[PDB]
Amino acid sequence: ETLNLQIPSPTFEGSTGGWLRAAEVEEKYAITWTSPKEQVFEMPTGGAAIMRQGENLLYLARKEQCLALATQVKNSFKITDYKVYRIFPSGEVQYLHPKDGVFPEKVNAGRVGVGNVSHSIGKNLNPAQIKFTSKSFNG
Amino acid sequence: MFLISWRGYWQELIETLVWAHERTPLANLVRWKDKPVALSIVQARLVGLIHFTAGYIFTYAAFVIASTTGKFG
Amino acid sequence: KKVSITVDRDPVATSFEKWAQPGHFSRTLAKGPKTTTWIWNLHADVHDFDSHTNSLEDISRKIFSAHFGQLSIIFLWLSGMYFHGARFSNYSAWLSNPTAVKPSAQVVWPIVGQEVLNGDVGGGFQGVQVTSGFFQIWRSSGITSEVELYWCALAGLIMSGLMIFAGWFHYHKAAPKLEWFQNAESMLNHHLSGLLGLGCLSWAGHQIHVSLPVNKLLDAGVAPQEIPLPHEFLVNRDLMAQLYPSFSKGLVPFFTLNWSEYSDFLTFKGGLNPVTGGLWLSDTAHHHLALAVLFIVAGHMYRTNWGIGHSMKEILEAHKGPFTGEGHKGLYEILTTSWHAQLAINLAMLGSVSIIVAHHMYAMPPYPYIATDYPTQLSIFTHHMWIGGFCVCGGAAHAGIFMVRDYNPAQNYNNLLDRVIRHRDAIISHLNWICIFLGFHSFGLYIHNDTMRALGRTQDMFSDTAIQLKPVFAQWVQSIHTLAPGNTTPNALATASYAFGGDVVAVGNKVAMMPISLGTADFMVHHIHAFTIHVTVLILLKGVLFSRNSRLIPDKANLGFRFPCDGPGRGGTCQSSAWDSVFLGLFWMYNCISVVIFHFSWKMQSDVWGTVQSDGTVTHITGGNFAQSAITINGWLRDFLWAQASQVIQSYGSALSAYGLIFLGAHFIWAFSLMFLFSGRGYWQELIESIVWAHNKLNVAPAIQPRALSITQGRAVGLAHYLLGGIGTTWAFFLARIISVG
Amino acid sequence: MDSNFLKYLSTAPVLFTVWLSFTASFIIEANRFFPDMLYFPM
Amino acid sequence: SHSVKVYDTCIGCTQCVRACPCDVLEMVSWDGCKAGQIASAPRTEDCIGCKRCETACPTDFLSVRVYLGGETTRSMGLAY
Amino acid sequence: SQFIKPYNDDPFVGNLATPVSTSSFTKSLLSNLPAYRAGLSPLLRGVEIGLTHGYFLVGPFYKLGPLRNSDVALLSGFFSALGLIVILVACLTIYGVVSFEETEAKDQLQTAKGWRQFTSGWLVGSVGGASFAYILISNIPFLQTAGMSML
Amino acid sequence: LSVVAQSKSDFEISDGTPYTLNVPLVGAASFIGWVVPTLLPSQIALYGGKGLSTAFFASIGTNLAKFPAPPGMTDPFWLLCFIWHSGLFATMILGSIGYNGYAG
Amino acid sequence: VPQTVAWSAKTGAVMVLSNILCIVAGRYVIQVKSGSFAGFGLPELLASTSLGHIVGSGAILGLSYVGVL
Ligand code: CLA
Ligand code: CLA
Ligand code: CLA
Ligand code: CLA
Ligand code: CLA
Ligand SMILES: CC1=CCCC(C)(C)[C@H]1/C=C/C(C)=C/C=C/C(C)=C/C=C/C=C(C)/C=C/C=C(C)/C=C/C1=C(C)CCCC1(C)C
Ligand SMILES: CC1=C(C/C=C(\C)CCC[C@H](C)CCC[C@H](C)CCCC(C)C)C(=O)c2ccccc2C1=O
Ligand SMILES: CC1=C(C/C=C(\C)CCC[C@H](C)CCC[C@H](C)CCCC(C)C)C(=O)c2ccccc2C1=O
Ligand code: SF4
Repeated sequence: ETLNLQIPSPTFEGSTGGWLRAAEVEEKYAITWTSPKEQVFEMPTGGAAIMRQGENLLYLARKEQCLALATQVKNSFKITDYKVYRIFPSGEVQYLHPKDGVFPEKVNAGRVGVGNVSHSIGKNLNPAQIKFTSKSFNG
Repeated sequence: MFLISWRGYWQELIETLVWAHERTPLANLVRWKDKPVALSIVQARLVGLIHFTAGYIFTYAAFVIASTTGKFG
Repeated sequence: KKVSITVDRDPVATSFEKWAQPGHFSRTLAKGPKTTTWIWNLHADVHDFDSHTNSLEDISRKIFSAHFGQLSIIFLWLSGMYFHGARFSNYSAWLSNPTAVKPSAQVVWPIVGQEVLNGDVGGGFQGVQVTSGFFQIWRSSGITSEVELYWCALAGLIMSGLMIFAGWFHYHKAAPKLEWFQNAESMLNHHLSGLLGLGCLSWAGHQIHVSLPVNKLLDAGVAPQEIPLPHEFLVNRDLMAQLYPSFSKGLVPFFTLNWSEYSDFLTFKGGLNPVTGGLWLSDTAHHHLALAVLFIVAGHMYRTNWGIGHSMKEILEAHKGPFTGEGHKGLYEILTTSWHAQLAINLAMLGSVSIIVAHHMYAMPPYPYIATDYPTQLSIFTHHMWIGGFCVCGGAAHAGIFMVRDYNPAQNYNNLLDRVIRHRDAIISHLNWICIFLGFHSFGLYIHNDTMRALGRTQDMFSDTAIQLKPVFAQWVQSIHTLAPGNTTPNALATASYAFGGDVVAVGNKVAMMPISLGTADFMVHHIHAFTIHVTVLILLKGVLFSRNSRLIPDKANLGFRFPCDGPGRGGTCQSSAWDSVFLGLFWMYNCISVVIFHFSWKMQSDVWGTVQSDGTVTHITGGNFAQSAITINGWLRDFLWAQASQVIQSYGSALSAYGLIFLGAHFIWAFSLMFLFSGRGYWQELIESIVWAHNKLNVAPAIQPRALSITQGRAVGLAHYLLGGIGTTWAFFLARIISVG
Repeated sequence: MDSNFLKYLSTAPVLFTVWLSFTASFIIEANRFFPDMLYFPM
Repeated sequence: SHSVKVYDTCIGCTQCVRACPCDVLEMVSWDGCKAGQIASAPRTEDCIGCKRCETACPTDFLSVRVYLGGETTRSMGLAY
Repeated sequence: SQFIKPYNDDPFVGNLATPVSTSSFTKSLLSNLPAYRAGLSPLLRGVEIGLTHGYFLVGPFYKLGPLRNSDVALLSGFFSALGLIVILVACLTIYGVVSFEETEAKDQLQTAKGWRQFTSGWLVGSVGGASFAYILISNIPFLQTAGMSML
Repeated sequence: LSVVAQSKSDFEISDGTPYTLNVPLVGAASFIGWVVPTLLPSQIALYGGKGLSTAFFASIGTNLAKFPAPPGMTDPFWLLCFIWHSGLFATMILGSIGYNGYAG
Repeated sequence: VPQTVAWSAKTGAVMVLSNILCIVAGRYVIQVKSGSFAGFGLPELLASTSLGHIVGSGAILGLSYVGVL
């Protein structure tokens, strides 16, 4: 499951759009995927890179940069074998996406609903009733 | 400037300046405690309104006092 | 023979059916309106051909026929300028007395008291004074009568009909295939050799056989109706020899290479004609002939159908060094498959050429009696500076559309585009620093001077009297150009322009041209120019370079060229598109060109234009106040805007009352624009809800549901009315001022 | 006359331009024959 | 962080989940609607506040509602 | 041959290895500057940086200040340099107070004690360099003009 | 002279790429290849009967005689200096391109 | 004004020389087409003679300028 750090990266000539000091002191994100070919893609941070046949690995500063590349590869090259990780400066690696092996738009058992409100949006509480009270406006 | 130009432009400028500070020798020894960001949407509306209003007041005050003093009538 | 003509016959049927179906060209709009946004969406995207069609062939066909339609409009416009000169003008009176009669080719009808605009322009005529310089063009052409202006108007009408026919024919009857349009070598060969070279050559023939004899007779003092008709110069060589004796030898000196025989009419005089204050037409004839040879030679460079010539792709692919990766590889494919990339280049070039035209025409006045018609000189400078600034911003607009749409990284691996995008942070950070440094050290000098002058410390100012900022490099270049005749241009007789130094040229007791000296004020306003040009480049370059993705929005290319925002998140991403940098950069273009035309207007009135008097001294229009008053902002406010707005604001009840009204009308429109620029759509949609309620109450609600304009359209309406009001106010101020005093 | 060309002349911008040009034209004609009507003459 | 709510008017069209650029939303099982599924927001610490989910939603007033709240490095979209 | 490569072998860091950034000449200059030179205590780094900055600060104040045409121009220029020095030392001290946690390490610039040492050295060297510039300009008529004494 | 033609120094044009700047050969060859054609005389008031290199060198000596005083705005020194160094830099650029790149 | 000369056999000489020069030199340099009897056709002849009248006209005018004639 865990990120094999030794995976070769896509060939790239470098750019100024990559990650900065906050990546090595706050968090960095990684994306891995399998390619059937040695083909050109566009980096979220800049110009063009070439993905190597087999397994690829990138490091990006934002999670959204990892997911923007993931949508681009899925539509352009029909690759869905992408895994997104969060990596902390302690060395600890956090698997992120897809979170339980199944993509979020496909249903899965054992997913518990978070954020679900039992009434429609117009049935919320007016601000005055919950003033100087800790009670939430969602009913 | 605060009322016509909006946030997305300025945030992309500030990101090029953050890069330049981090890459410039003898200057990257000095670090911000707070990450430089563009002003918020509401804050920029307020900053432009304050500048507009202050310019309105100062211009008219100079005219109404100086024209009356200079003319005396 | 791979360069060949290939045509589809009868592609599109000439039918009125799609005229009756507005929105037929796109799948979204063709199903009809449901909200008022559809109406705006109909006009906004209509000439965006590559958003309706996928195929490059149909796009190319639509563009070719739309270019014929534009040519038809230009020919009709030219025909109307010639017809109004023939029928409603005092051109004949102007030819007899140029330095007294004021050109006028527009007469108003008497309806609501508006016939006050038919002022006394002179020559027994009443009309609106015109400042386009057509009279001087016609006199340089050798027109000399209204009848020939009627024939020119008819020639324009015939050409206009031929262009609108050709656009119809080449879209509906005979439309070329894509492989015809993708012939860049053939097109360049014909447009350099054929369009430019033959055009220059044919004009040189007209100047030698028609313009030069008629204008020599006019400047000798012969009356216009006493001058022989232009074809008697063509047939009787004896009269042409009497004017210029080299014509006695004919074309034998041309073919035997004994070209110094033709020095009567092919000169290199330089300077100005003393009689008219214009360029020597013998110089312009030699100039056009020299250009024609160079353009025709240039036209033989590229390879078309016989093995001689260059491959443009090979030239581009060979230029690559150690800093730049694969080099210019892949640029040929871009520039023959993307119309937007070509329009980006050609708009930047057309705008640059229009700014060069603006500079070169006041400094080396080409037409007879145009240098002392000061309303025309101010008008044609201001007009070509505005056309230049607009076209330059459209080059960055279509560079952004190229990057968002036509750019594909697979064909652009490690070439020059890929490398620019991969160090765009270094480019924009260094440009940003230059714009900050140059705003501090240009405009802060003005703020320093306002503060010192206000404090009573005139010795602490940046001025000629006090601390001096001297434009030593420009003064030195002026020295070189004044020393050039007989030295580094040995066969020149005079300087290229008297602006660099030399004599005062006076025509009709008015200065044509005289040296434009540079001091501390000139140093300061030139660095103001460098600052405003730099930041305008930064806004447009930042828009083109970050059009596809940023650190802010990693997938900006999927949203397109023109989107309003990507939501209030990430702190707020309002105005993040490439379109919004064109939107913001047209304001800075407006700022730049406004200071350029103000600098020109004040400097020419203060130090160049005026009346020569006894003892050879010259009294200028504003009496040389530029040097000591263009160094503070208060000087520009008082001695330029306030002092020279006297003529526009006192114009009521005269023939210039139209400028007085347009001054106020444009002040109004400008202010009205800030309603659209400072406001947001959500307020106006909620206000429209209550107005819709009042219509619902009376059962008169429309079936096309009213909407507030989109976020992008709100920005576009604000920018359009801002540009109209600001430029219109300057137009009214400039024209009333210079018609009254110049 | 062709019904599709008449349907084009029935489109909103054409009718708007024709109707207000006609409107403008009879205001212009009324102020030509009867100018400076500051008041209803009575 | 931003607070994202899903109200029971959700028809289970999955459009918000496909539109979300930061993987905040996912589909869970629910018998309330015909589609048998409702959106859920388990990962709101990653919400940047783009409101692309709200744009995608087809119910009359949005079943998904984003309430912009406290800002973080994640919700500011800062790569520095 | 290519002169632009990924920074420190890493293609995904936000920098490039360009001749200005990483040539031998650049690395020699950067490695030998007092901020980065090896074997220097932070106080000595402060002294060398201060001597340099204090020395050039005197000149613009003296030549272009309000009292430049007076005979107290050099006095006013030195004292103006001193005022700027005191304000900048206040800026350095407050940066140190808010940017570094208190730890025993004192031989690096980016530590609390190392920053306090650098600030101490920078103030001493800066006043020293300004004083040296004052002495040189006071005594040598070439420096009082722009070299204009020779003409 | 940050690196000569011989493989002696370790000067790397960038992080990891060693590149021999041929500062002696390029400077010498570009100087001679620019100065020798420029010896062509011309009876123009700027040149005064000399070539551009020789009139330039003459104007260096003339202004060095009046050592503290700078040459004036109308003095031929500035125009000679500009054109000379313009063509010299162009010939160094083209020479460095030709020698480093084509290597023969 | 630079001094040009009426046509003489020396002018003819310069024209002929430049013309032959451009034939031979063009024959080698041209990249798309028995030293002159392989692949020599009318467009190559017409191009080399067009460059011949260009080089020849420049040579005639320059040699007339300097006094060589
Ligand atoms: C192309 C540029 C151009 C411009 C800007 C002008 C401008 C002018 N001309 Mg000139 N003119 C031109 C070309 C031009 N002309 C040409 C090419 C000719 C030669 C044929 C003339 C011949 C000419 C004459 C003979 C006269 C003018 C006059 C005038 C003035 C008043 C025109 C007017 O109010 O009539 C308005 C006339 C109307 C019939 C009103 C028509 C309004 C309609 C409704 C416009 C609608 C367009 C339509 C809806 C488009 C869509 C088509 C449809 C199928 C939907 C005005 C200054 C007059 C003048 O100077 O008097 C002193 C005058 O008498 N012009
Ligand atoms: C000698 C050949 C020749 C000439 C003169 C032109 C001229 C022109 N082309 Mg080009 N073109 C050529 C060959 C030529 N083309 C070839 C071979 C191709 C195929 C590769 C193209 C493909 C091409 C495209 C795809 C487009 C053009 C366009 C244009 C117009 C540019 C806009 C402009 O400045 O017009 C204004 C200037 C003028 C001088 C107007 C002149 C109008 C006529 C047509 C000029 C020639 C008349 C005739 C030869 C003169 C007879 C003289 C006689 C009285 C003695 C201009 C008319 C553009 C355009 O606007 O299309 C309409 C455009 O989009 N051309
Ligand atoms: C040769 C010139 C040229 C050409 C062919 C094009 C062509 C195009 N441009 Mg480009 N552009 C140009 C110049 C040009 N532009 C210049 C000079 C600028 C700088 C301002 C731009 C800025 C620009 C932007 C920012 C955009 C385009 C877009 C487009 C496309 C859509 C056009 C459309 O449907 O508009 C329809 C036309 C209109 C709606 C006309 C209304 C425009 C103004 C408000 C009316 C004019 C006012 C009038 C002159 C004065 C009124 C008088 C007053 C007193 C009453 C098309 C590919 C758009 C696009 O998305 O393409 C992909 C787009 O967003 N262009
Ligand atoms: C008078 C109005 C005004 C002013 C001063 C500015 C100022 C600026 N704009 Mg803005 N702008 C304006 C109107 C204005 N804009 C409008 C109306 C728009 C609408 C479209 C924009 C849109 C816009 C964009 C899109 C861009 C700018 C940019 C810039 C900067 C240019 C760089 C520069 O000159 O730095 C130097 C600063 C100045 C010249 C400001 C005046 C400072 C003087 C010297 C006095 C300083 C006093 C001093 C600090 C006092 C200290 C003590 C005090 C604190 C007590 C600068 C911050 C660009 C930018 O940021 O790039 C760098 C940029 O991209 N502006
Ligand atoms: C100004 C002097 C000059 C010029 C014009 C050239 C030109 C050329 N050299 Mg040479 N070279 C020079 C100085 C110069 N070199 C010196 C000083 C050295 C020694 C250090 C060399 C050593 C050298 C070698 C070892 C080789 C060349 C080669 C070449 C050719 C192609 C490669 C190149 O440099 O592209 C330059 C490309 C062009 C000049 C043509 C492009 C046309 C544009 C308009 C360029 C103009 C640039 C500039 C404005 C011209 C300035 C001229 C003058 C006023 C200074 C080209 C003919 C190579 C070759 O092909 O072998 C023969 C090769 O192997 N050169
Ligand atoms: C030239 C050049 C050419 C090529 C390009 C280039 C590199 C950009 C450019 C360089 C330009 C630049 C940037 C040149 C920069 C040059 C600079 C800034 C030189 C600074 C010198 C400082 C001195 C001499 C301080 C001396 C202090 C002393 C002796 C101490 C005295 C005191 C102490 C404490 C001890 C007690 C007594 C007192 C008197 C109190
Ligand atoms: C210029 C500009 C910026 C950039 C402006 C910034 C980053 C402000 C930075 C100014 C300096 C750093 C501090 C300002 C200091 C003031 C003189 C006042 C200081 C505080 C006093 C009240 C005490 C935006 O971020 C922005 C965002 C949204 C819409 C429009 C705009 C906009 O127009
Ligand atoms: C007034 C205003 C509106 C409302 C404006 C509307 C609904 C325009 C409707 C005006 C009428 C319906 C048409 C205007 C016609 C005029 C007579 C001029 C026509 C000009 C050409 C288009 C014909 C917005 O929608 C808006 C949106 C975003 C920022 C600012 C604003 C804003 O300021
Ligand atoms: S304000 Fe208007 S533009 Fe800025 S984000 Fe909210 S919606 Fe998009």
